[PDB]
Amino acid sequence: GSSGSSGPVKVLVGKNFEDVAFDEKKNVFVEFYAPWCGHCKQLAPIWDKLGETYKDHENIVIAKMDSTANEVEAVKVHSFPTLKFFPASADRTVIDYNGERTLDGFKKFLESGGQSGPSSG
Repeated sequence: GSSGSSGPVKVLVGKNFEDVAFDEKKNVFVEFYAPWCGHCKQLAPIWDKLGETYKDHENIVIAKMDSTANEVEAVKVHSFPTLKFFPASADRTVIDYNGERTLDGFKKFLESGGQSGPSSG
């Protein structure tokens, strides 16, 4: 390796967030973290370790966005760390990640294809 640029996890911004995150025929799993939220500070590495796993995938594309630095109406985050799975839908459909929030746990939710059971609200 002489000099590379690509990264493990894509970096979504409030400028082209929906442009990249929300992609048809593509399962993009975004992660709304906080530069202050302690719990998030621990997800930084775990999220980077998972992104590299699906960095060269076909439909699975990991991405991270700073909800504290970027605000979008397409998604309202009132807590962190907050994860949201974007199914391969032309629309701005979003799914709530109710897993274990673990490197290995993520693979389970993804590998499945964003299949979560209807929980009570």
